[PDB]
Amino acid sequence: MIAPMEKLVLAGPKGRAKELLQSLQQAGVVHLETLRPEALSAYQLSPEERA
Amino acid sequence: SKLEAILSQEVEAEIQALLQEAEAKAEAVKREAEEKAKALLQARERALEAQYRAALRRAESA
Repeated sequence: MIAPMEKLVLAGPKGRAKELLQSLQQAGVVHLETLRPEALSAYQLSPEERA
Repeated sequence: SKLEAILSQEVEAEIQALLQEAEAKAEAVKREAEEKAKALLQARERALEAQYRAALRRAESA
């Protein structure tokens, strides 16, 4: 059958978001979504992080 | 929100630490200007004392 596939939205500060990204990568049970448009930034992290 | 108030408080705390450091530097600059003004006033007072001494010496010589 088709599953429910509930949507989840999370927010907070930046370093806690990096830790929660490590968490949700360890707990990889949620597919991602952009949702960039309404009053948000792009989260271009760092060129040092890019390096 | 809770994270909203935490982020606003963190930005205000960073601005307050920067303002306190800049105000400490400005008060140090004011103290240094007061010390330089005190040294200049001491130099002018020693010059006035030497001028009065030389004037009294010239008057006694005449």
